[PDB]
Amino acid sequence: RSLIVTTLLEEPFVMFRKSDRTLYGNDRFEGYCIDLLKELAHILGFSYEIRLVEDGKYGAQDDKGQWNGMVKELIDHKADLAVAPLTITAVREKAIDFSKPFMTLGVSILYRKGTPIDSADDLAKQTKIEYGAVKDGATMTFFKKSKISTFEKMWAFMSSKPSALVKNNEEGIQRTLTADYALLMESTTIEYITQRNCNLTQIGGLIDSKGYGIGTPMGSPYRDKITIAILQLQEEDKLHIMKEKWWRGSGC
Amino acid sequence: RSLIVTTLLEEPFVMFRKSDRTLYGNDRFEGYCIDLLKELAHILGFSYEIRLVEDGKYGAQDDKGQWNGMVKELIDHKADLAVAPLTITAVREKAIDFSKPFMTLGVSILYRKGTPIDSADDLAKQTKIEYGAVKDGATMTFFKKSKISTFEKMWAFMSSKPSALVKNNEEGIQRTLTADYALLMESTTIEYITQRNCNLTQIGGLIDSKGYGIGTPMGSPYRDKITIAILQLQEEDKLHIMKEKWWRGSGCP
Ligand SMILES: C=C(C)[C@H]1CN[C@H](C(=O)O)[C@H]1CC(=O)O
Ligand SMILES: C=C(C)[C@H]1CN[C@H](C(=O)O)[C@H]1CC(=O)O
Ligand SMILES: [Cl-]
Ligand SMILES: [Cl-]
Ligand SMILES: [Cl-]
Ligand SMILES: [Cl-]
Ligand SMILES: [Zn+2]
Ligand SMILES: [Zn+2]
Ligand SMILES: [Zn+2]
Ligand SMILES: [Zn+2]
Ligand SMILES: [Zn+2]
Ligand SMILES: [Zn+2]
Ligand SMILES: [Zn+2]
Ligand SMILES: [Zn+2]
Ligand SMILES: [Zn+2]
Ligand SMILES: [Zn+2]
Repeated sequence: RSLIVTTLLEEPFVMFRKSDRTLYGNDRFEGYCIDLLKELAHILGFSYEIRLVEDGKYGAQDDKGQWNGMVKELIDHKADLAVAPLTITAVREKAIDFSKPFMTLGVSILYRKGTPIDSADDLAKQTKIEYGAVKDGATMTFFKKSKISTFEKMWAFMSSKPSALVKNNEEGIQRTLTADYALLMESTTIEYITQRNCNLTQIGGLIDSKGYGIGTPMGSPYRDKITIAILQLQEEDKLHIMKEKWWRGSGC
Repeated sequence: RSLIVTTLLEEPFVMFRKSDRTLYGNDRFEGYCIDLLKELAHILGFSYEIRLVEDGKYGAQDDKGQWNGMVKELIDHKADLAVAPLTITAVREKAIDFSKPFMTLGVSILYRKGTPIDSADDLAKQTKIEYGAVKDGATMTFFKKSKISTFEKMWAFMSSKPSALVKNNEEGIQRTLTADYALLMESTTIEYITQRNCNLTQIGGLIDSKGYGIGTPMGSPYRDKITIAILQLQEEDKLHIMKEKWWRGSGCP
């Protein structure tokens, strides 16, 4: 029957479609994840209703070990699928069932062009340029629990200045534009921003290796079917075209 | 009880360990996948027995849909785990339960250095340079089902001369060394070969994006446990160090 699909707004994955008419239901949304959900609903033959997550969060754990965001929706069996740039992490995989990744990525640095910073070590060995990440995101949680010396130096920097942690990508991008601040952001979002903001660039390569997956409740019968469908999309280059359609900007 | 682990020999993943004593059991084997297998047993707390797959094949389907190799071992519940460079494909994922990939890779070209070839289009636009892939492998299945014009053209060439398809990576490497032949090989194996034979090189980038996974029987309780352990190993850069250990060589200039 109809699956409840939890998600949230994040360019270019899930966005509100601009129109002169008032949009209702699933017609309100467009983006990479919306196209991916349409492909899956057709290959697997199911209908769905898209519902934005109320708190607008992806999924993090509090002091009592309770989750929030889309991860909490899947745990409480209030949603059947989560289509969003939801990073596959070991701690999240213990709570929900991730499909195999439909997109691979890694953490990198976003900062303005013309800067003596070339790697992550350059940001760690100085203080004039502030840096941070989205609070309670997969990138921040990666640095908080990391044991590599270079990243803990960064975590000490982020944990000392609470301002360094931004609320969302929008605040992080604007602070990179207005102040001497470099945002630790996932590589796929960097590609999107740089082709559209011709003053921002990527600094260094990818420091780690992660992927975006589609969340399901633990034990869901759709997880493996979606995984097989995602793999079929990969082998026929459908995800390559799907990304190129949503990542190309007005050039620089 | 001890989990049966099926595998096969493939450098540098699974190799015979050299020793002055005659080795028995799991002590006979070493390599990337053996190190990965030891870490998983340490994190998940299980014992295991390594058994080389008898037919020496990874896993392919015939016309009737019947499997062979390690994939057949997991289907028939004759092995509990499959630790090897087993490429995650949709057709294989329909038969067994893959863990999430511990290594990402793609299809590229292995060929001699002195050639004005730069991309897959250069191989398609000629016929004197023979090319192919391992028969019944994941790379061959990629070209057979491709709809991109360049990749369809190469598959027609491979289907024309059945000799072009080699039996294994060794025969394909040896043919690349002895003849005017370019082997379509997975990128991880190319990195290993190029650092040791300074006449072979990688041509162009990655044609697709796939990963090596650990196979389990359909419905196995260890699949998600192994996935979580692999994700934990990934977040600590342990798989990166593990690769650099077995992927080093001399380093051709
Ligand atoms: C945009 C946000 C807050 C999300 C997107 N993927 C990560 C996640 O799924 O947690 C977050 C970014 C990051 O942590 O670098
Ligand atoms: C070494 C061999 C024959 C294996 C390794 N992974 C692929 C597989 O799992 O099918 C094969 C290589 C290839 O297809 O080019
Ligand atoms: Cl929007
Ligand atoms: Cl999985
Ligand atoms: Cl502060
Ligand atoms: Cl050997
Ligand atoms: Zn339809
Ligand atoms: Zn339920
Ligand atoms: Zn393509
Ligand atoms: Zn393209
Ligand atoms: Zn260990
Ligand atoms: Zn330990
Ligand atoms: Zn059985
Ligand atoms: Zn069994
Ligand atoms: Zn690394
Ligand atoms: Zn390194």
